[PDB]
Amino acid sequence: ERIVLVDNKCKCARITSRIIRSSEDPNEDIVERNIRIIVPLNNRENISDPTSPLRTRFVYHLSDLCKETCYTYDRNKCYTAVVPLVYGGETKMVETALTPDACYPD
Amino acid sequence: IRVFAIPPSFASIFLTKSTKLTCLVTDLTTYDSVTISWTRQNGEAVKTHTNISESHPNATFSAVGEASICEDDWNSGERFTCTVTHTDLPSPLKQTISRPKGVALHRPDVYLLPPAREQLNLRESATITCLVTGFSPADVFVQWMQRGQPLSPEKYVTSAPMPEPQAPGRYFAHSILTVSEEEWNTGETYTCVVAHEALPNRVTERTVDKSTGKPTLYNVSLVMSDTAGTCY
Amino acid sequence: IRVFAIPPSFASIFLTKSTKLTCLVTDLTTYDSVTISWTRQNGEAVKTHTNISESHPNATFSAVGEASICEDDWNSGERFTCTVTHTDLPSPLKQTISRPKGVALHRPDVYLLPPAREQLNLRESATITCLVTGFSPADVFVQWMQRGQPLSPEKYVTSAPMPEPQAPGRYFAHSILTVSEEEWNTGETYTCVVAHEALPNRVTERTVDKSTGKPTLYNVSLVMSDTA
Amino acid sequence: ESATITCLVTGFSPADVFVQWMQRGQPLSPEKYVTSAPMPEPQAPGRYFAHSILT
Amino acid sequence: DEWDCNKGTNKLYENDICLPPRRKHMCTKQLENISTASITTTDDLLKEVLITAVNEGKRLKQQWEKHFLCDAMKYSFADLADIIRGTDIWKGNREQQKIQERLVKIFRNIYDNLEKDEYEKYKYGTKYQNLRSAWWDAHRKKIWNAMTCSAKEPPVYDYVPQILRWITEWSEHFCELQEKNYYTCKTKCEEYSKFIKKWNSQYINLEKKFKELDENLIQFLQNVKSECNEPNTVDKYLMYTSDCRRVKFSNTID
Ligand SMILES: *[C@@H]1O[C@H](CO)[C@@H](O[C@@H]2O[C@H](CO)[C@@H](O)[C@H](O)[C@H]2NC(C)=O)[C@H](O)[C@H]1NC(C)=O
Ligand SMILES: *[C@@H]1O[C@H](CO)[C@@H](O)[C@H](O)[C@H]1NC(C)=O
Ligand SMILES: *[C@@H]1O[C@H](CO)[C@@H](O)[C@H](O)[C@H]1NC(C)=O
Repeated sequence: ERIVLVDNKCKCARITSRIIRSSEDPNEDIVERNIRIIVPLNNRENISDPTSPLRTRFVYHLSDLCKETCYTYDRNKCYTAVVPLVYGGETKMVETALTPDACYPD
Repeated sequence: IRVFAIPPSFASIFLTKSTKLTCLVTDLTTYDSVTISWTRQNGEAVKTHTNISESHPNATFSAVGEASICEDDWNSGERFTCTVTHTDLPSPLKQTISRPKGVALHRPDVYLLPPAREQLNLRESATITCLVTGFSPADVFVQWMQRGQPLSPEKYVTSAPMPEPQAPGRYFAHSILTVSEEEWNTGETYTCVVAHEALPNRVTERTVDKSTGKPTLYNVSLVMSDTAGTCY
Repeated sequence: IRVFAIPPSFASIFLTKSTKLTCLVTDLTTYDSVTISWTRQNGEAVKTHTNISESHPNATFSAVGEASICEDDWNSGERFTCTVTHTDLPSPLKQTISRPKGVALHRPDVYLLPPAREQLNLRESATITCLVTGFSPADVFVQWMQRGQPLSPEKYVTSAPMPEPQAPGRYFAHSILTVSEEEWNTGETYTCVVAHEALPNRVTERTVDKSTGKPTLYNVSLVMSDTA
Repeated sequence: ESATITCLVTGFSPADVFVQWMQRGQPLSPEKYVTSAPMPEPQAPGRYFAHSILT
Repeated sequence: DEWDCNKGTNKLYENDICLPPRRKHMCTKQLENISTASITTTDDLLKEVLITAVNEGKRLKQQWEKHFLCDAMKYSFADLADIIRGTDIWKGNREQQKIQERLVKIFRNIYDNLEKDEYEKYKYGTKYQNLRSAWWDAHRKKIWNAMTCSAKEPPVYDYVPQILRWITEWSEHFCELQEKNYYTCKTKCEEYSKFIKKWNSQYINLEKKFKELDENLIQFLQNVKSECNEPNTVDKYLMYTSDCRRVKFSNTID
């Protein structure tokens, strides 16, 4: 009975809105502006690059979300980083899988 | 006389792309009359010894051979074997290298374990493990780099794979790094890379730091603003 | 013809609770009049080979003997004599074993490590590792106990002592055990007993639990507002 | 000023125990800890107990 | 006659299984109120287990008088066997944690007071359940004889894993109650609609975990697959004594 107004999956906000009606009486309807947010507590500033410090501040200006940088992964979008591998004097850079649990072919 | 044969390494094909492979004989007298014939079910050998390491601290002998064989041919599992042509040896020993068809393949679930609380309290060098669980029986090459800087392999040691106690098929391994206490105190992050098959690009990376090494402070500053807003 | 004798190590002494000696003959098939005996360096026959082992068909004779009474004398380092005599050989063959001397006795320093959070999240199985390190002699026996009973040797796996690069005389090792996720979420205790020569008590225990690793503070500052 | 850490052994029948205090793997001097002799349990028939304190 | 199949605290592990009512409200107070100080030998431990068996037998006898009694008593003996053996599922209950916390004292004392030719055999294990099962199998014959005093041969369902046995009580109970259900029609009709929906999803939730055909559970499943000519069946065909596989279970009212 609710419609998801904002569903930013890289911020995990899940703002909905519902109409719960008082029974057998005139209209004193109260409006639910539900909000649900799941903070990482262990993800970094770079969502992909792993050599960044942790992100503590969780600024949610909902004006921007209602109408850059973000902190929550998305399962369908695969992320990638490149590391240097050395077998000796030479080196070769090969990209990795930051989320290989859902990135291998299926 | 110590004799050993090394199949091509999984990190040699992926990185160098030149399928070097040889069988080695060491701790024996040098004669400089060795050309190891290789059998592809046929007697011909594509290449003889080049850059052979005759020099030894004990004046012993070594043999180096190289070739180039198709990857699909190795996947088929032909019984490539090397025959030594040393004049000292009266009977040429037969040493066969071939990976059998149907070997198990699985991806390494790499977890990185932070150092103990007790070791840091004692105020000496810490130790960080890089567990590798469930990977396929093929030998895996792992190395350690910090903030993208490849460290030298002199100060970390890796353990040969052993059968897993719970699963008779899969394997496991370990690797430890000894670093100064003040370095881990400063909070520098460290990374572990695995190089094994059954992965999208055959390389996986994990990392932690002091702020993620089983910490005690969760300094969260959840600062939601403009809650009312306008939306449709 | 050749006879090989190997002395017991600390693991054998600790597990078997007795001293067992081997004076083993190789490349010798079954013949008659085969004499094996372990005698004191002073000369007396301390123990005979009662219940002699049957000869292996592939030219191998075990001929093991027990110096169970003299536990401390082996640790003293006194030399033992094995007397191998056969009709064909004119001069009796002798095997000599003794405890080595001069090696250092640095103590181990075990550090038991709890499983990672990533492994716990997948809810499959946790692996507790026991990073024994620092011992100068290369002999360590590690068992795992849960509520005062040694776990079966199938569940854990011990790696051989590997040389440590930072210091020449020291070594290290490790072992793992596959605890179920349910039995670790229940919060049970697991112990890693290490047996080594250099320990004054010759044994050390450590404990880990679900409560071993927990954060202390949760300072949260909810700063809800309406005007930017 | 001081602290008194105790060590409550209990439940043992054969009446002989050895209690020793180790700090950082090095045994403490015997002048610090004072061990009490085994005394029978109140509510147990044939199992003793003991104590040990450290200053 | 409710099974309380919701998670709650009925079973700790996340998979859904429906606990039988016979497991709930048992007279386990005899083992619950044990004194590990006063008991340190095998002979004293047997007597209290026999007493508990007698109490269970008279409890079932009184409960029924408020062959079927024999079946319920059979599965109750199997349940008590699982309780003594230490492989029980109901860890969530706060009362049943104490019993499995204070039988450890008794069997640790027994293992401490053992002799060498058995010490080396029973040295290795976990939570002393190997010699616990050995003690049960040594004293299994006497316990059922004390139990059967109220109102032969030793039962065999005690070796059966508990989940399949729970399926068997479910089958017996449901066939019994559907026989109880029926033997104008507008008055009776609406209760049958509520009779189906109170247990409608009770069948489907367990069927999703019948796949992957515990450590000891799989070996029994593999062995029974070799026999009975029905390796993979959602219905066991053991003591069903009625039609099965959704034939008359759902929407039989119309
Ligand atoms: C930290 O974040 C920045 C952006 O906020 C990222 O920089 C680029 O990210 C894209 C994303 O795929 C990469 O393709 C580019 O290669 C990144 N730039 C560079 C110079 O590498 C990146 O995630 C982080 N920054 C850096 C320098 O890695
Ligand atoms: C904790 O957070 C506060 C406010 O964000 C900050 O002032 C303080 O420096 C932080 N302390 C640590 C140890 O992170
Ligand atoms: C915890 O956070 C508060 C602000 O929310 C900060 O003032 C305090 O310093 C933090 N604790 C520590 C130990 O830094």
